[PDB]
Amino acid sequence: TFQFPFAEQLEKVAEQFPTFQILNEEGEVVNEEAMPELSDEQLKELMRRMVYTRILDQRSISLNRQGRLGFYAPTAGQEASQIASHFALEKEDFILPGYRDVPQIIWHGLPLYQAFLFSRGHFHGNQIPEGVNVLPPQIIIGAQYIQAAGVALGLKMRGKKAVAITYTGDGGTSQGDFYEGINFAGAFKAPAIFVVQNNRFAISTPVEKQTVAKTLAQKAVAAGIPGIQVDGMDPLAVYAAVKAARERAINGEGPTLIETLCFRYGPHTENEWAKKDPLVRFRKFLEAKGLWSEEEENNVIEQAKEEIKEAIKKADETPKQKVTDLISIMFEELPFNLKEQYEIYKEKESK
Amino acid sequence: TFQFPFAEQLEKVAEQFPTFQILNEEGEVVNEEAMPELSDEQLKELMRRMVYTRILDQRSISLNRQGRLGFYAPTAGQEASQIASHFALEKEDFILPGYRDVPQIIWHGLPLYQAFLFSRGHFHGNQIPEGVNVLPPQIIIGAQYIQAAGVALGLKMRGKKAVAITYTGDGGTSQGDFYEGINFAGAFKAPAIFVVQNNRFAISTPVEKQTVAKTLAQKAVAAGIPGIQVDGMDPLAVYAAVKAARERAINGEGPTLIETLCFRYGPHENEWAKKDPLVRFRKFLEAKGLWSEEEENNVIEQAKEEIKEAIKKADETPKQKVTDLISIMFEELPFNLKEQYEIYKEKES
Amino acid sequence: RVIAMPSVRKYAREKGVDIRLVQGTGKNGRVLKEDIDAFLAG
Amino acid sequence: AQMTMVQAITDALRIELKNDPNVLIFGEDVGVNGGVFRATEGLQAEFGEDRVFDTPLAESGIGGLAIGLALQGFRPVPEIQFFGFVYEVMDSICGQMARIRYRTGGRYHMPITIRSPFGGGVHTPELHSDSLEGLVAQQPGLKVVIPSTPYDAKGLLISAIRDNDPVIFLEHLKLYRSFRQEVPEGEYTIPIGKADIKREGKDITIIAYGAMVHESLKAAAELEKEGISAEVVDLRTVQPLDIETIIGSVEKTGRAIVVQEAQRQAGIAANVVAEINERAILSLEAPVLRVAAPDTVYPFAQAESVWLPNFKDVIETAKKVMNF
Amino acid sequence: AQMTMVQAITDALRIELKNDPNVLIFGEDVGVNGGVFRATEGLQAEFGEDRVFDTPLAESGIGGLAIGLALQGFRPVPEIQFFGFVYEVMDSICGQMARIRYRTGGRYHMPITIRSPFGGGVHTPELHSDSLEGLVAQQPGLKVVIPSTPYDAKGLLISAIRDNDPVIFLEHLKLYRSFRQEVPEGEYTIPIGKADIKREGKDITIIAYGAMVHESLKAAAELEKEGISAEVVDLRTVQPLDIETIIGSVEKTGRAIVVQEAQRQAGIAANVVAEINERAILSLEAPVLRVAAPDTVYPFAQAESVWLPNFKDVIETAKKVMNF
Ligand SMILES: Cc1ncc(Cc2csc(CCOP(=O)(O)OP(=O)(O)O)c2C)c(N)n1
Ligand SMILES: Cc1ncc(Cc2csc(CCOP(=O)(O)OP(=O)(O)O)c2C)c(N)n1
Ligand SMILES: [K+]
Ligand SMILES: [K+]
Ligand SMILES: [Mg+2]
Ligand SMILES: [Mg+2]
Ligand SMILES: [Mg+2]
Repeated sequence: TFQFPFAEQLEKVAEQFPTFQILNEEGEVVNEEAMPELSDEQLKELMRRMVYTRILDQRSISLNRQGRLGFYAPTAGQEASQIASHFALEKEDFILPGYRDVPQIIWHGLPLYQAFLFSRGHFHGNQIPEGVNVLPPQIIIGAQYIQAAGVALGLKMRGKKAVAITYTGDGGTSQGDFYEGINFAGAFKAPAIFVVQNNRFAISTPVEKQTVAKTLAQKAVAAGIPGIQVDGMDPLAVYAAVKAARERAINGEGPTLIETLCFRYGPHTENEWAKKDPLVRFRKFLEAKGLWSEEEENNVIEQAKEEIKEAIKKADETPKQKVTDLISIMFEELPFNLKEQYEIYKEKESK
Repeated sequence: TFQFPFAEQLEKVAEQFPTFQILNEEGEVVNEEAMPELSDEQLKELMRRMVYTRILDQRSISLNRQGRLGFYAPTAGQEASQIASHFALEKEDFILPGYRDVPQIIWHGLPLYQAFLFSRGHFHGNQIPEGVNVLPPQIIIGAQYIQAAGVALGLKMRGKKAVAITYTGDGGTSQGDFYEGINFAGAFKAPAIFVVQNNRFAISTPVEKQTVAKTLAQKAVAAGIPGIQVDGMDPLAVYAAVKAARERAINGEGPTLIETLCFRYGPHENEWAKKDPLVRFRKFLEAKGLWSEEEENNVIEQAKEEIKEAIKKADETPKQKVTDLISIMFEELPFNLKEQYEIYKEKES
Repeated sequence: RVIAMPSVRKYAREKGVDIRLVQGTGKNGRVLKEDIDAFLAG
Repeated sequence: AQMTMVQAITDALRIELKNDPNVLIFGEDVGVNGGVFRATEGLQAEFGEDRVFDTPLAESGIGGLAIGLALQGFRPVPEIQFFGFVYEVMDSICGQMARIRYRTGGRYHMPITIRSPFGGGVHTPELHSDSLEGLVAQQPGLKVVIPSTPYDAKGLLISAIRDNDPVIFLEHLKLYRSFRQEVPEGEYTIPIGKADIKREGKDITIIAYGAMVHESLKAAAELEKEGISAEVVDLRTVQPLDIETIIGSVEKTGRAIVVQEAQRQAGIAANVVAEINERAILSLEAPVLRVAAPDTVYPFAQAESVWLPNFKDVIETAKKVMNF
Repeated sequence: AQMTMVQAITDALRIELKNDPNVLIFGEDVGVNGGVFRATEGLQAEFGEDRVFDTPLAESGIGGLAIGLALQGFRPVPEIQFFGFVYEVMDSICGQMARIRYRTGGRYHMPITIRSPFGGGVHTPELHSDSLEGLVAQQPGLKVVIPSTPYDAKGLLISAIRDNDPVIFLEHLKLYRSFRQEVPEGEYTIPIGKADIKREGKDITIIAYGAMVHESLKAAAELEKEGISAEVVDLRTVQPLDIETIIGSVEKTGRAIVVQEAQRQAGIAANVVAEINERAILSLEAPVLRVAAPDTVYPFAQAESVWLPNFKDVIETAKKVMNF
């Protein structure tokens, strides 16, 4: 009987997606040529933001326990994946986050207190400031992908030299909307950057249960677009990968899929990885360059705590929602039924 | 700034999906290594079935024109992709066909007259005989894929050495159920054969507007499963690909995605008339002295005739009544139907 | 006991005519809004 | 100009394409092909591939595209080949676009008009003619519109496209070319959420939408031959319901029946009934009865004529009401 | 044995898994984790990974997996983590399984039970608590069950699971473990399509389901203190409706109201009203009014309190009908 080279195909294709890295666990450069071009001040800001995001997760988990915060998905451990990738964007770029990507939209311009309002479940939390190109975190896993393709086609259509960046997890790569989103962008050669943050888990489900594909970035192959696997714990690798994808995109060459290998330090909503932490390797990196110091890190840490405390206060001073408010933001021109109901509640709200 | 080898990437993956071909347009064996082990009699039955199908298509279009048939999606040109593949299956295999895959389920056991009732829109046309493992043609593009993954896992769990085979077109690959189907089948290492018949068009949309992927077979990479691109116009290559997939599958290794490259003869000057599957295979068999114009015409007369009695059995089938439609909604009718049933039982009398 | 449309019943109630005291000259003994006007009249 | 309903739909799109550069038409086979029913015929030729284009075969992606495009300032007018396929894109419609304005508290909005054919009486295959308006009518944030004439299709579609929130535009197959009617050239609008009296009457109110309006007009003419004057009200917008028009008629007639092609457990007939019962129960001389299809899956093509409600069913139900 | 609805749930599943080897339970995180709400806790440990397993994250695929497995003689009891995610699998349920027996004229069938939690009052994030029973109540080929007590839950689920046609079992988040009740050990059943009178009354009939049942009971208690005796009917199956029990209570009270958690334009309150209007209009002293949520997208967490209907709203509406 005849036999096809099925095992070779699986290996050969996967081989096309080796893990791209620049900084290893000890903060040692290992990919000199890939080294992105960033100034000392830029590298310091990148560290500042990652340290700041860590404290935000630490505080958020805390406030969520005190009941001062509602829904919240931890982000500790994904700083490089979330922050470094955002550091590659321009203000003109449009971001479509997932329920766990509040940090990205925060650094893109969304006030911290509205991010907290988002957690509490209040409409003002999603009234993104005009000019800040983001959408509220998407709860339906996969929807942000097909929507991203649209945003991108939209930017291309208006000739803007910007991109649309969206995120999802490892489990999200099993969704139909995940596939349709990258296939459309590719089919329309739209400026989109699709990121997949692989933390090896989907709530209690290990990524092995999601698919048998050796890698996640190879899924881009189904859309015929480029894919890249990067060390999700590496700031420089992520910055560079996203930067290359943005570059490719603004020059009209299409979208790109990027898979980041990382790990969140739990929970949903091990001391081994403790050394693979992004803050650790980046700290060593900057210190050997005389670019970082405890004084600086303690400054940012306190700075984060102060602003977090103030933001949680503003969220508290936001007027409680009323049904009339909810009815009014349903349409531009309220339909008959809502006009009727608006009076019913306006009355009920009188006393 | 340095650059990622994106170009090299697309060229590399492409190289993993060359077109599998056993016979050329002139009917010459160009790949004797992968030559499928088929007996003379088997080879003839395959030619007969392909010819039979071309006739069924031609007669189906005419009968549709005369209004003696309703909904109908042409098959002319896809005989090798449809029949040869079906030929590699066993009675025990379950087929989840598309709207155009009526041929496949006919040869798997579905009486021709029911296939015609299906076209006209009669529930009896979908009352598949027991034992015959097929589902009525699926109209919702892609739905048959995720269902195929469920069917495959079922066989796996029952321990059966059978597979689940399903088909969709090029357009269908853009659907989400298409992807989810092959991914589920993959994540469960289920015995499923996924076939993508690429005739370069989805109604008026050419495959180029569907995706920028160079092959449709490479989409398998997203599921982490093997993909094969075959010459959908070569009966032997299609058979060899499916036979290979059935084997990988019943041996607990999982599913395979198969892309056949073919073309439709019109509805749903030119070229491809030389690529017609019946041409090369005919030359192939004639060179081996296994086919005569006489035999072919016997098959044709046998076809036209069986088609007539089938359209006659369809005509003689009793008209549908509302009470029937209701009776088949549930095992035990709910109140609203028990009620409506009486209402219409009275009208009907 | 029953039978009368709501228009009848709420007409009966307004006029204070206990609907159970009015017979009804409508189908199957339905109390019509004219059977109440005839209950008040006579 | 005397137009068919599909001709008026096209004219309206053409008008919007010319009137607003942001309008975009896209979907399966709507571009070069001009649509499976010729609804987008010539639109691409006149405005270009950037304004009227084809998409990959996937409804969900089409919906996601429209949402994205709307976030970038466009006025998306996507198409779903047959509404039986709405299932593939329920999230983008009901779970996303219909909620954007609300979700973003006004910061973002969705000027999206989704077009989709549906309807029985033309022997189409499975899931091609199902009446699913009942599903979308239940989602806050959407407006569902179903025209019955060339005049109404053109006016509402222009209104539908200009509206700045999601609108589902259901086009009945049997009504595409069934007849012609005089339609004003140039642009004009018909308000959404507004019905109209296709026939004035005094003995019974017959509420209907879609192909059922014609069937109701047919029953009305047969009824008039027996001295039963029926008033036929065309909803023209199934969500929101035009309460004033509907109630105003029942209060005048005292009797009413709601007619739909959809199955009894579907469609929007039950909503109409509860609203009448709620606002004019005191004017009823008989229960508000409904004319709908059996509660089974949409019929196999050959069973259509014995399953689908027609004028004969309406007359009978109207008589049941008269003789109550 | 004092059980919480969630425990009663788990027990019904345990019982079926043991009494029928064809029963399979799968979905996102329902195995080793025991489900996000412990509904399937310890089930995989007792029956194996071959019977209670996890699946990739794709609701559509889950649906197809259920359909397929069914074609192979299994009795699939898949889970959709939150009913708000039903949009991804709308075709498998409404376009597929609900139609298999009819589509194949009985040659095949779908003994599938889809479990899914919903409901407000627990501050869940977006699209978790949406009441969408209204969408599936409209698809011929399905039966939708919504229990409000541990006792009802277990008996209906065993029935649900045993039924040979697709059943949708919706589980309210706020009723999971908000109270305990005496639930009989061992297997028993409650017929589907059967209502349940939780409180005998003579003045007005209050129909409700889900969390709204307990709110109707709490309101009945207050209404009594005020001289109004309310008969509270718990539908327990929103499709098909138990007409017999509904009209019987109505023919006796002469007054009624339907109470749901869904938006007025959604849910199934409108259908109940319609059924009453055509079967017992000659008994109604006043119109049947509905208690439902405003027609806006499900409320941001913080606004659940002022948005979700409660006993106070049932009280107020019961009175309005009482003084009509
Ligand atoms: C369409 C839909 N179905 C299920 C769910 C429920 C869910 C919310 S979060 C989650 C696991 C996601 O894991 P992933 O690896 O993708 O991302 P991450 O948490 O960063 O590791 C599920 C299943 C939602 N929200 N939407
Ligand atoms: C979910 C859905 N969306 C659209 C359609 C409508 C349709 C019926 S056939 C067809 C083109 C399919 O082209 P493909 O190349 O895949 O197959 P083939 O006929 O051999 O060329 C479409 C879009 C249906 N049925 N379901
Ligand atoms: K609109
Ligand atoms: K069941
Ligand atoms: Mg993950
Ligand atoms: Mg094709
Ligand atoms: Mg989906």
